[PDB]
Amino acid sequence: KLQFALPHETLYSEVTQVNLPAKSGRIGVLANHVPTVEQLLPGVVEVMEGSNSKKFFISGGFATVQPDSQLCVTAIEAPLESFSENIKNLLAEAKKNVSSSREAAEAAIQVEVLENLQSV
Amino acid sequence: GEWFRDNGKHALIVYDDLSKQAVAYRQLSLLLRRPPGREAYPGDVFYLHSRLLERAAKLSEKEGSGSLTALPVIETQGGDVSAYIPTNVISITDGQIFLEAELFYKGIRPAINVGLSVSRVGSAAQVKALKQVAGSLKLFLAQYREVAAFAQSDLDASTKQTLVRGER
Amino acid sequence: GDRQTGKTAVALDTILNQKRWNNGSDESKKLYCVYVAVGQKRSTVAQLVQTLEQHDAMKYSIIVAATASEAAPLQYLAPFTAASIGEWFRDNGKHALIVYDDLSKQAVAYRQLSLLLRRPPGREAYPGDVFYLHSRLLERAAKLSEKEGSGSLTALPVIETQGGDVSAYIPTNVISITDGQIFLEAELFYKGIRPAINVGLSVSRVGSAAQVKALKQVAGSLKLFLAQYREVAAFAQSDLDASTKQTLVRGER
Amino acid sequence: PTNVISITDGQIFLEAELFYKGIRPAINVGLSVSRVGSAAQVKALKQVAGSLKLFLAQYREVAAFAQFGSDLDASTKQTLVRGERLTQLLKQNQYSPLATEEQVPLIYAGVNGHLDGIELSRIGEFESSFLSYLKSNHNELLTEIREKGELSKELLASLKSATESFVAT
Amino acid sequence: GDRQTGKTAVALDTILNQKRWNNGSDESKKLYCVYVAVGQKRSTVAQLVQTLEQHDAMKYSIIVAATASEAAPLQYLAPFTAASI
Amino acid sequence: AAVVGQEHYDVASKVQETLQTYKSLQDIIAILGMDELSEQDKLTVERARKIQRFLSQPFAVAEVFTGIPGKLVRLKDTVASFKAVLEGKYDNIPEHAFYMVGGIEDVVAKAEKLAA
Amino acid sequence: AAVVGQEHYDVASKVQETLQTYKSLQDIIAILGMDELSEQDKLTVERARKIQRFLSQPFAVAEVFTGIPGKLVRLKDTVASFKAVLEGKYDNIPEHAFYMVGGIEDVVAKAEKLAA
Amino acid sequence: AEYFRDEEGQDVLLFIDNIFRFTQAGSEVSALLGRIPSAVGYQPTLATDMGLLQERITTTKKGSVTSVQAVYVPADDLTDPAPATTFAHLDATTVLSRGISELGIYPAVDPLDSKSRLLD
Amino acid sequence: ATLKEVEMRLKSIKNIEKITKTMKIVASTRLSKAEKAKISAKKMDEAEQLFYKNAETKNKELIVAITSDKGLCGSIHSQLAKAVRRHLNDQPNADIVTIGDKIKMQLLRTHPNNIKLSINGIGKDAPTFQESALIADKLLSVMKAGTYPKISIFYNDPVSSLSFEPSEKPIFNAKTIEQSPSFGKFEIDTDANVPRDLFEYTLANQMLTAMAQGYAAEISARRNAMDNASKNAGDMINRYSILYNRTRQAVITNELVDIITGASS
Amino acid sequence: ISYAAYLNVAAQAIRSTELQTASVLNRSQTDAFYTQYKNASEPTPITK
Repeated sequence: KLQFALPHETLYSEVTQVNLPAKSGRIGVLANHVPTVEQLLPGVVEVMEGSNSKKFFISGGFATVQPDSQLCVTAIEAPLESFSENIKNLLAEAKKNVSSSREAAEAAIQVEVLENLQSV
Repeated sequence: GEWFRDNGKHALIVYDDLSKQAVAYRQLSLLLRRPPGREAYPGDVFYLHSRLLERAAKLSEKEGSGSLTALPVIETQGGDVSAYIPTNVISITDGQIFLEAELFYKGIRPAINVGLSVSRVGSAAQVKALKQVAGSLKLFLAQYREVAAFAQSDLDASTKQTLVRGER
Repeated sequence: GDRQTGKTAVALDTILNQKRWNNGSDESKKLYCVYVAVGQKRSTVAQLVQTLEQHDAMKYSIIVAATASEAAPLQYLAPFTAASIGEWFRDNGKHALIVYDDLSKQAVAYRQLSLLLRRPPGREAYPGDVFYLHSRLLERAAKLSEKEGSGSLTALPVIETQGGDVSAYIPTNVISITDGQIFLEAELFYKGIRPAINVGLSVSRVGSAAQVKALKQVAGSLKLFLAQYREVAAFAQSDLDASTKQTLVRGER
Repeated sequence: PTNVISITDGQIFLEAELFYKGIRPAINVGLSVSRVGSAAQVKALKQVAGSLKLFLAQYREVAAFAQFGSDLDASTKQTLVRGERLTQLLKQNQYSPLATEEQVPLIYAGVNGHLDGIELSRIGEFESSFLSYLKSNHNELLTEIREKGELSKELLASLKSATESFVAT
Repeated sequence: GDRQTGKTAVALDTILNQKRWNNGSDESKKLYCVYVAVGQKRSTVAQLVQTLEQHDAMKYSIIVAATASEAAPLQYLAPFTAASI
Repeated sequence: AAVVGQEHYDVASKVQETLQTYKSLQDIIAILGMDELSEQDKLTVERARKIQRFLSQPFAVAEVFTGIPGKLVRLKDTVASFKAVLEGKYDNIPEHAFYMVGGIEDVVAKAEKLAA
Repeated sequence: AAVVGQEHYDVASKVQETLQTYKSLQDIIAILGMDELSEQDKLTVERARKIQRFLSQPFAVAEVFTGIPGKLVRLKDTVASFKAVLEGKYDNIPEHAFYMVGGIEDVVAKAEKLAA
Repeated sequence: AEYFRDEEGQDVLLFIDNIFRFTQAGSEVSALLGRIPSAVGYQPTLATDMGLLQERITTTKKGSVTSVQAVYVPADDLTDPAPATTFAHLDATTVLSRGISELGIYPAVDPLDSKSRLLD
Repeated sequence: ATLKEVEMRLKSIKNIEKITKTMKIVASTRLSKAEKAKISAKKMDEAEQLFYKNAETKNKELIVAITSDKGLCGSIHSQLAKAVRRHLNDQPNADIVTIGDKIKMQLLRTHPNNIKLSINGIGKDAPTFQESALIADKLLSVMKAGTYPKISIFYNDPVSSLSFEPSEKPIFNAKTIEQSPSFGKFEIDTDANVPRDLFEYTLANQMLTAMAQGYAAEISARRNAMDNASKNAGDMINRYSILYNRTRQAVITNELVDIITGASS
Repeated sequence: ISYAAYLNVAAQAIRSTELQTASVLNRSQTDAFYTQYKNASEPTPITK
């Protein structure tokens, strides 16, 4: 089915449709989708197991449909709601940080996260 | 004291300290060449103390309830209670109060360690009001003694609650 | 060994076993065994007497008694008198045995006497001549030479160690006199080993060539082996090595 | 023993366990005292051994902590490293006395941590050799220490230099 | 410290470094050493005097002795008469 | 707290409790270590070690014992200086900068001495 | 170190010191273990355990009592035997190999017996 | 008790309080008599006096006294001679515990601690 | 005195028994969180392994080992030290990155040369993704991990909740990932940098898992040790208690003899 | 920058409205050092 797993938690260890943002744009996986390995970009993820749909904000990871149709999703952390106003404030400060500064790359990643936040 | 007791009255006699009474009897006995005994105290030091400690009394109500509360004081030389004069006296008296040095140092004055204090008559002469609202107190403190054996970290909530209640 | 672990019973079993030796025809085989009951409740001894007469062993055995009620001078002279009887058998050349339960109470008795004679208390408050008493008593028991009729009077004196204190003056004094000791482990006794024997705090060195040769051949190195069991269980809290494990398994069985 | 202890102005404890431990002469320095202290000894030797007592006392405390299997910080191991060498320095053969002129250098060296650097194993080698080096070169210094029984600023510096010169070996 | 576990040797060490002053001049620094031996065997003493003679220290040592055999009064008396010397 | 006044008493009470804690924790520190005791405990231990050598004061008659000039401190000054230490205003002062000091000035001075 | 020779004394010195250390840590070893004490000490201890066992030597008059044939080891042999063990030359074989036997040659042989 | 046993045939049961205070009383009587206190102060005749007492407590043909005695251990030291001498007479030991009573179990009796030789 | 020196030492042992008891309880508390995390962590790892297995990916040399800075957790440190040492006989020239002061010390003895990178500040800490990630980032840069086509990781697999067996696993570099036979069933572009990325991602994920397995084993071992400590201390308490009781009596008797001697005069 | 470092930074940023539990915060906030060694010589414990 689907393994959706975090180090200290598991979100959804027969899932029908999953919509994922990956290094391949956005990919949707529906029942049998031929087996892939794609690194998951930091993401806003929707998982539908049956018609029921769960909305996640996910810190990226790696995605792998297995040949046995075990959709191994591994990601570091997440719900959408948990990520969600103060975060918007903090990111403005972080945006300021990009002006100065690995720390340079880090602040750039923070801007990428700001884009990811903007998606919400 | 007997005059007061006999008059039916009550009174409190504090013998302080029977340890020095003991030494005096020792001095007396040894100088009279009267036989020495355990811890070089005469053997009838027990007899002396017991005679004294049984004169304290709460008379029959036909004898007018003549009380004569007593509170003898024994000085523990190096905290010794196994010592012949302490062991005897502890047995003779009903109740003991044993204060601890650490508690004194920890600014707990009274430095009474109520782990080593007991009263047998106890709640018979405890105010009823005070009995009600301190049955709980006994149990809380009892737990606090057990929960003194956590004093480091990762501990049960119950233990943490106990520590707060007990310490306060 | 320790108090009322059926301390007496261990000796009683020996007396009983000798019934195919004490009803054994050969007079060399015949022991005439003396049970000295010192400081023991007269009732308990009466139960012992009944046990002995139940095992019909009474007829080859003597009971000498100096009970707890019986006075200290009687107790003091109690082993000495008994040993005279033992010597009568010995001096018939005939083989005998005397089991003295408890010489520890004889020590307490001599202590009582000494104090009441105002004689100064020796070490552990037991008179300084306590050694002399035990040594004069103990060295009577003997295997005499064929010239003297090959007398025997075996001695099994029963010492009741309080708290298993074997450094104690009376025990050490006895140990030095005696050849072999049979210390009994209380912990094991309680923990279901009856009889419970200390496999090295019981020693002997005079019985080993006096024991049956069959039981010398078969018993060869078993003392060592169970002092390898002793080692194995020493370091178990030895190896998971099959040899050590095998020793533990053998030891347990 | 109690009676004598009161009477005496010092106690010079020697401990058997420390003998077996291999401190020969075996001195229980914790209980060895002279209540009045130093002025009944040579001034030079007083100057050099000023912090020797402190070092040893610190070593004792540090050494105790280590045996409880609690991890040691570097500060304790500076003490430990210094202390160990000092203990080996103390050890001396029975029936071997040492002239004060040749006890002043060794203690100066130790207190000035030259031997705290030098490895524990070869401390015994160093002591003998150090004396030999001073006998060759700074034997004038040894004579001065004997003759004047004090260490001047110049003499202390000279002595420091001598030890330094023999820091090779 | 525990009996004669070089306890005796400690005293001999003092004598030996004092060999330097004794042999040396300075009369007021010449510690003519007085060794008092109480309760000790003749053999022990005999070894000591040989060691001391080897070390040429019985050129300034005085040995006051009360051997193990030599009486209890003499043993009591030995320190006080050593003191007088 | 009235015989020698409340301040004197309170300051000394803090010392007694602190030391009693230090001693009790000394056993824990022995095997487990000081680091396995709380931040509050570590600060208490640190204060106690500082206080421990703050007690150390040389004497005029130990210019022949230790050979170190004595130190005399006014009664008011001692009370004040212990209060300060406890407040931890002088917990920026090394432990050995309390060793064989006198007044507060000396505690500071020995910090400077160590600094140089 | 000259009465019985320097080599003898050195060999003996190391035995005494080593064994005294092992005895010294007996309290700590028992409350804890050797896997909670220093590695350096653990080597010393393992060596010492072998040495302790090495000290065994059934007597020829005890040969009856022990039940093990007597062992008489020459002084010249003895110094050699301990020297090797102290340098751990033959330390690498069972502690029981050293147990109830005399000389170094015998220990080696009893290791061979154990090995079978 | 003996009038009951011997002369009324009755089996009776005689309680004694502290046998520590029996011993203690005897110890004093030796000292009062001037007789040299036997080890740990106790009378030299401690054993014999107890012996008479506890062999007049037994089963005669007529009847039997039985005695339950109260032993107040002397400073919880059972290595002491007075407990040992008492234990010689004892056929059972009943070991009441207040811990057990605190487990609400009245019988106060601590079962594992209590041991008898009459159990066989 | 015998009596006082016994008594104080016995009091010390008593306090020690109590502390080792206290620790055993605290250890159990600490252990529960460690294990809980480890389940989730291990589950996450298995999903990655699902790829590696199905891919049949497989495998100088790197050695990484994990143990705490702190000691007294039993023989976790030294069973691990021995099993590292066993595999350090297998290749002496391999570069050891030691995560933990205790494993560092033991290994430092066998080879000090091989100690190349080490981590101080991990010891008390429970597994955290951030640490693993940062160590991984430094591991890639400093040790050039991919250059060593063999990687080996050591940890303590917590075999039973009373046991720990040190265990090891490899971390698959991009070269391995590339040449795995099934890798076409898994679909990704030939122009993807996904092998070298998946290597990096699983560098941290495997390392974190290795830490989780180890940490749980470590805290569990510490509990076991501290329980046994209480027992060992107890045995000595009893032995010295008998000595104490005897000594108490001995003082009384020796004093009594003096009293008698005095009385006689 | 390394892929898992990239994701790490993202995860840390992602634990920001804040609502988060301590354990989340701990997986995203830990203090430590890395003491590099040499073939011997140790580049000093620099905060990781």
